[PDB]
Amino acid sequence: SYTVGTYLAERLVQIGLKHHFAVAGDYNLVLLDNLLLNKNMEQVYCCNELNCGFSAEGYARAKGAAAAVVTYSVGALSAFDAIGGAYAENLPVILISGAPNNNDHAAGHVLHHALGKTDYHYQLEMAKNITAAAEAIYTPEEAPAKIDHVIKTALREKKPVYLEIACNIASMPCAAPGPASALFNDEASDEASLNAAVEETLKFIANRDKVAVLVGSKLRAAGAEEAAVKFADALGGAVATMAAAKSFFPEENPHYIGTSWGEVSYPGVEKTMKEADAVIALAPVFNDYSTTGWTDIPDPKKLVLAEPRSVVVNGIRFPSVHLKDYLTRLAQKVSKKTGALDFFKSLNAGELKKAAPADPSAPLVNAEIARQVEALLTPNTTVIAETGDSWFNAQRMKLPNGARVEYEMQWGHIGWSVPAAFGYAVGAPERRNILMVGDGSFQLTAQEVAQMVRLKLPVIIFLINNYGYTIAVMIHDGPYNNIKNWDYAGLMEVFNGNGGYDSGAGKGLKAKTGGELAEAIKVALANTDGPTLIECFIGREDCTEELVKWGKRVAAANSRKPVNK
Amino acid sequence: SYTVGTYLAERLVQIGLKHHFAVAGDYNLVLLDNLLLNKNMEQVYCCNELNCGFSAEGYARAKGAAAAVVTYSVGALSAFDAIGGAYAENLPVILISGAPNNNDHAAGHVLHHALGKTDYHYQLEMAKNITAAAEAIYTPEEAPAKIDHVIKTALREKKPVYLEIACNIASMPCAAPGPASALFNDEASDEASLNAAVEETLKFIANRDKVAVLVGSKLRAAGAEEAAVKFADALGGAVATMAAAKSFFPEENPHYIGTSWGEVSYPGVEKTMKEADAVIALAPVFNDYSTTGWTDIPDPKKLVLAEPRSVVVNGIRFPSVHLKDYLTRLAQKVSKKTGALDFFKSLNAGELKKAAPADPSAPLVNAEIARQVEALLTPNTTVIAETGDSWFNAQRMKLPNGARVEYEMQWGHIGWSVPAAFGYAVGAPERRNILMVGDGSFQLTAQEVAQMVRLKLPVIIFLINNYGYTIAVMIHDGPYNNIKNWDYAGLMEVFNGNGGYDSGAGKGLKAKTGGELAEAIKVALANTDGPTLIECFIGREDCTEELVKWGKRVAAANSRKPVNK
Amino acid sequence: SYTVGTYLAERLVQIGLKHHFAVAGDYNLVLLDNLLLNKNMEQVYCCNELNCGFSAEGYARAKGAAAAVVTYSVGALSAFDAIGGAYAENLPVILISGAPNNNDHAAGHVLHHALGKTDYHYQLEMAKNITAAAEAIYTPEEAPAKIDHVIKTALREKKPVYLEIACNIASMPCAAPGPASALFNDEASDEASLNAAVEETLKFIANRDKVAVLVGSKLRAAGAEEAAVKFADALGGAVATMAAAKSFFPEENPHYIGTSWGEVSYPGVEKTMKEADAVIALAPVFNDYSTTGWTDIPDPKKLVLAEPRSVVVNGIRFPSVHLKDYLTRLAQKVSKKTGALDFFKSLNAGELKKAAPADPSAPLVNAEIARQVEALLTPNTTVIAETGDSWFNAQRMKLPNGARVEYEMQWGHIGWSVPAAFGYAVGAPERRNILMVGDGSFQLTAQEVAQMVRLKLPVIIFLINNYGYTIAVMIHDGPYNNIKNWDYAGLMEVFNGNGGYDSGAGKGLKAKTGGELAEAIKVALANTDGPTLIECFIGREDCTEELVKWGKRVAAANSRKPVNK
Ligand SMILES: Cc1ncc(C[n+]2csc(CCOP(=O)(O)OP(=O)(O)O)c2C)c(N)n1
Ligand SMILES: Cc1ncc(C[n+]2csc(CCOP(=O)(O)OP(=O)(O)O)c2C)c(N)n1
Ligand SMILES: Cc1ncc(C[n+]2csc(CCOP(=O)(O)OP(=O)(O)O)c2C)c(N)n1
Ligand SMILES: [Mg+2]
Ligand SMILES: [Mg+2]
Ligand SMILES: [Mg+2]
Ligand code: NI
Repeated sequence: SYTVGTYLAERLVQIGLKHHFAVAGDYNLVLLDNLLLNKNMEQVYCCNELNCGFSAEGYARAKGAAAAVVTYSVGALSAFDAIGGAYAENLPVILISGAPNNNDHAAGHVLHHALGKTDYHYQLEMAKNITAAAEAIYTPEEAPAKIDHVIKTALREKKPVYLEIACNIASMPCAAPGPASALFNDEASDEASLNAAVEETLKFIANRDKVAVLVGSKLRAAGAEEAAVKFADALGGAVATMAAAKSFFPEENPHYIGTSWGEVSYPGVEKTMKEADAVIALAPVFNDYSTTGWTDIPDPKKLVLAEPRSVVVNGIRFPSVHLKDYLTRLAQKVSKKTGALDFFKSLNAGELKKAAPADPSAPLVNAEIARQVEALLTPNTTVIAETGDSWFNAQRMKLPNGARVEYEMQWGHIGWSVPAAFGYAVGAPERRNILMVGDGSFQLTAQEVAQMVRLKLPVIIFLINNYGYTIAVMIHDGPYNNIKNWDYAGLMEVFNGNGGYDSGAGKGLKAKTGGELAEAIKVALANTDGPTLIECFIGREDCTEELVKWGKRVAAANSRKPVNK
Repeated sequence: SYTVGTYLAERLVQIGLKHHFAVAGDYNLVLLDNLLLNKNMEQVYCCNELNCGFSAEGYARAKGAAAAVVTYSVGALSAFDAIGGAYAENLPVILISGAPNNNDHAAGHVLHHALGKTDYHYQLEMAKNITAAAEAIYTPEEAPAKIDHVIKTALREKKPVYLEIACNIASMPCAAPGPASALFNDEASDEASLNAAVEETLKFIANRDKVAVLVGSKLRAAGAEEAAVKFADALGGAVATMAAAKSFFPEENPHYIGTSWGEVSYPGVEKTMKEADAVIALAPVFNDYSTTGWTDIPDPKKLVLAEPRSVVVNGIRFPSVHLKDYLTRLAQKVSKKTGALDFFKSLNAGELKKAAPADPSAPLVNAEIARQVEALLTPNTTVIAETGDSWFNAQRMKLPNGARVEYEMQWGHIGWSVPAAFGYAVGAPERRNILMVGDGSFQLTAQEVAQMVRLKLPVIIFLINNYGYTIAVMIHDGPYNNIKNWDYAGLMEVFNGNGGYDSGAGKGLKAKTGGELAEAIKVALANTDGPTLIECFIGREDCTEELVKWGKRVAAANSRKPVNK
Repeated sequence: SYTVGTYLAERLVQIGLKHHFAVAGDYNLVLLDNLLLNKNMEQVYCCNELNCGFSAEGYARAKGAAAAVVTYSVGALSAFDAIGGAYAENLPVILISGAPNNNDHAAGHVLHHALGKTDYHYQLEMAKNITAAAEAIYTPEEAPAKIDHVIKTALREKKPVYLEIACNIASMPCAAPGPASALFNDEASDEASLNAAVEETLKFIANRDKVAVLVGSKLRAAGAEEAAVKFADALGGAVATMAAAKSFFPEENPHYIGTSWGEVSYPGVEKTMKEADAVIALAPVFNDYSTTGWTDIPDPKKLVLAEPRSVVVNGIRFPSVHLKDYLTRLAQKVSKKTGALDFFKSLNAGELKKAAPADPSAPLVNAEIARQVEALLTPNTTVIAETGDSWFNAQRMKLPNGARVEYEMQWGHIGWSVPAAFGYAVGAPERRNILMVGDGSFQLTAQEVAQMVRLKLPVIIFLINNYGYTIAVMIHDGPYNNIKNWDYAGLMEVFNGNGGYDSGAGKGLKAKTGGELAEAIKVALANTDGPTLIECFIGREDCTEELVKWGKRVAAANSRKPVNK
């Protein structure tokens, strides 16, 4: 039969989870015990609750959904930062929090781990601000509906949700869960709306032969990646990805012209976007970063805006239309509109200029690092790129079909990448998992590398030691951009603890030249029993020219003076 | 003149801050530039925002107030956890957050670091649940009043507060601040009430010779420690401390009888408390941990409750009576009530039983560690004691007058002790600052030690490596109590980074015998240029006797089934 | 083309509104101008915002949805009470509030009608607590998505929603709305779940022969009234209505046995429910009133709980199964379960005892009022029954098929009935609309009768003048149950204002005997050009027997002492 804990466990298993992440606390131990009863799913422990949140976030990037289990108050509050991130990056992370004994409610009881008042709903009220659904379970009878509600909502909305469970009811009997299919049940497109949206689009591009497609960072959340490819092949138009949509469209496809990102776009892309008479944006996010300081905004008179669940085209809004249906039907009706792609080719702007192989003995530079990492890409590779110049190194890489890049470009939490890489590697252990992270970001969440060691995850970490917050240096410089330098390579043996209670097979290596990097990479690819950190030493001013151009824009936008109102 | 930024800086300097803590972000960079302009204060940088909040918390325990500065969303949300802790521990920490350009407001703008919607009041709305005041500054004209409001509230209520500042107004001119005294202005005790409360207190104990005094954990926040010593000397009664009130009363005062903590009370203290005719609780916090699972609750018909700003005595409640004034006035009128103390001493229940110095060559045991640590205790010494068995090692120690213990027993966030020690040492560098932390807790926030090395703080760290969450093992045991063991001593040289971009003078030593421990403690004292981590190895089962007894009652309280209603 | 305002009006028209209700204020004037441009809809003006909210609520009962427009703060806050009522009664009311000029945002601007602070999100934040969706529109670009989102949520959830619109963008251009069918697009039942829930129900009642069906008060919201009689006819079991579900099932269907309401159930009904071995609860709301002070809770070991969007049966919970689809499939496969119906008939409990026609010249008594009112009931009739003895008067009436009763038994706001009857009459002017209201309730919202006069609505108002709050006198008597008597009949000539600026055709009559009432009812049916209020005079202690029995049990529940720990 079922308890509150094993009901939740079963639902998690039904939406496809093979792992859930947890930090033990006295308010969730019984719950953890009940989750553990389901041998179809593994309990993975993290160091702190922030890393736990980002671990699940990364896991959801690999498997589509995730779960994090923390304790009441002291656990959940730091996790909220990760949950906020999951929301911003449209990932269904289910955050489960232990909660006080339900006898301690409306009793006038001060409780440990809480604020010192007799109020026990402040955590729920906080969570409401950063989740698609949030529920507290204080009795077993209400458990099944609340669990089903939040899990259904997360999958439908592609947003994180919140659950708290009284510690003394986690083992209480409750109803059994029905079929898994009920959890994914969602409304189909309104047929009439779907047909009118497609027809309006054909009317719009009837005498606009220069059609460009702009791939956006919500395309995976809409499950519309495959459909985008059918539509593009049918259209024969020019296809560019927004920066945060890297790898959301096959780069070996003949219609792909590269990255669209204002003045830091691939060669010929900015001109082509300007020359197109119609722009079809598939699930874009336009914010201050993606529009390069509000300098690159799509011409509203040319824009066909196709969101996950609605289309605006030809001055008409069509709610209740799923992007994948709209793309699939459109791909069946559309004729060739090659004008944009023909214009792009007529530019002869050439491929992205990339640096030649560096002299192996010469001092290591950022370009030489990017070159060697790119050479590691395969159809089975995933690169995790941290906020920082790593954003731009990654954007410059040509991806073979199948290879993935993971960005956190809406939330932008430095340190996200380390736990996110951990969780991703747990979720997709069969892939070659590469983490590109700067020294500054790495310090926020570095202990999660020890969990990589613990689970023998062969993550390859390229640690860019440029000695400071360089991306911040290119926005606005000051003494707050300086940090304490670590011996990052030596940190691996610390996490191994060889000679201690347990063991580890992680390796840490330093690279000061192109030759030393190449040797380290060879060692990394041979390490199958643990992660390999490659500490790369480069100058502080040595970064992509993209970062410098983009940095000026961002700084000017942020700092622009108030307008009288 | 003054700007929004330099206005804030001046107010912080006026309330006695000599440092503030910060994590740079593109929404607070200009704010940070302005704070720097005031050289009467130093800007201290932290690894992540959680740590930064706890550093401010620790700093507040040393200086009486503190400030932390983070960036919007990604910074603030994780720091909320520390702020909640400051609320629970009655510490005026001022959290200042950068916020979006004020032109981005109601403009329909999606921004980096936000949830992907177009509204920016969720952070503030969350903040309101865990602060005594929360204000957003969107224009220069509003800044002074809002800054003054939150700071006055923080100091008066002894609670943390929240301020956010639009990033494009930090350098905007505003009014100059007035005299610092205005920030400490607080109401006096209502004279009529003060007198009535004291009189009612005299009537209540007129025929109750066995009066016992219970020192609670809000005593310092009430600024009433000195007045308690005066009242006690006048009463000549028996004085015991609650667990969290350790060092809030002089332990070599002839009226001090030890710790009152249910069945884990000092010898005879429990009997003396149950034998008393009248218990005078000074600023007590009665939660589930402090009452040992609701087993040791004060007798309601013996209790005089003297909270920080009110007194309940003899069935009458007297608001607007400051604890400090109450005790001082009471000290002038009270007569001798020695019965409880007389009863205590007759019991012949000897002093706390401590083990004799172990064989310096034999394997290290918990008792021995606590022995040498106690021998380091000095009137100049502060012990920061982490959640876990460190709580009880510290509770068992006799403190010379002047010696301080710092507990986070209401919030009980593990990992707190590391950044807290950092911030405390920054705020009290002349003191001998000792940190007693478990291996499990250390892993959550270990990177902040790197900041101890950076500022050359001679903190002495006793890391108790028993390989896991032993305290949780004594509440409810499971696989979630196990962790990845590190080489913690080796971590120090990683943080030093000698041979890298910079240097550090921290030391990492291992201690496995009572003898190895003794030599390490010598090396640690000899190290004045940085922190010293002493990794002590002991078994998992090797904990204090108190932890086990106490843990069972706590586990029982948390697990008790519901009652029909 | 469309403005923010005309976009809203078209969507309201599309979901089936022929009227919207409004109160003018300087923050919604231009919005009201834009709504008026759509001729397919009339704009109806109310006295105050509370009544305007309750008129929309009534309208929604008649037409399935409604909209109310009010001004910022002073209008909205009062209307929030009505909106909470719509949430409680599962009625999709759309509350649209004017809001400040969008230039006044984050400008440090104090505005009339607001709290005197400089921030303007408190009204939204409040609204979130009592709606299924709540959006603020500050720019014309975001309007269509937000308007579409709140309306679709309201229709899907059957709950009220909230919209505010900046007063200076109501005339601003925006996209055009797509096809109306988009707004009703909902998910279908999960086929595997639907079939599994059908089977589990069949297995559960395999040898549970005495099957009873309990019609609950959310059956209309679930759109499942028709599917309920299909199921009922197939099963051949006994069907009882919960008090609040009166008229949600055909009372001359051969399976109907009457009201199930504890010790005030119809004769035989209570014994039938106890005797049954299976109870099929259809969309029930079990609260303290419907369970008669928790004295009548359905046996959990025999309950099939079929909610609007889920089913719990045989220990298994089936989300994603619509009640309509569930009952329809069930009717196709279920076999005869007559046992409970056989049991009911064998009881020979007889019909509900009803008084014979009194002597016309004798003093009026409650039963005679209910008799004559019952005699007016027709297939074209709707009774609006106010909180108080009217509840039980209406509950006792036999309804011809077609006749409806409207209750507000979840929210229970006295005074609801007057505005509610107004909106209902506006939305169903063809029907015989009868309002049964106590003198106590009438005084709260009496002015809305003047609007009945204004639109010439032939509402028949029975005003039970027993001089006070009789229902509360039976709960717990005190001086707070006495009121100031009015001349309720003469109030009609006041609202007519004949001889003034306009005219009115309302009539007010007094009835002190059975015959006087008979005579007044005839002139009421004659009056086609306006409402007719009949002021009936009865004693304070002259109420239904059910009221006292029910009242005692309710007062017991609410006053019961607290539980220990
Ligand atoms: C939690 C959090 N705190 C602060 C920031 C602000 N921030 C953005 S980039 C950055 C610097 C990143 O440093 P590093 O990892 O060294 O990147 P790189 O030097 O390669 O640019 C900072 C502090 C953030 N994005 N998230
Ligand atoms: C953030 C947070 N997560 C979980 C807990 C619950 N908790 C209390 S003590 C503890 C174990 C502490 O481990 P350690 O530092 O090794 O203490 P020791 O084993 O010496 O008792 C945990 C997980 C907590 N207090 N705070
Ligand atoms: C706004 C509001 N205030 C108070 C109540 C509580 N209440 C319930 S019944 C009642 C008295 C109703 O008086 P009346 O309409 O004369 O009913 P009757 O005497 O006919 O039973 C009151 C005050 C309520 N339901 N709603
Ligand atoms: Mg860096
Ligand atoms: Mg431990
Ligand atoms: Mg009455
Ligand atoms: Ni605003």
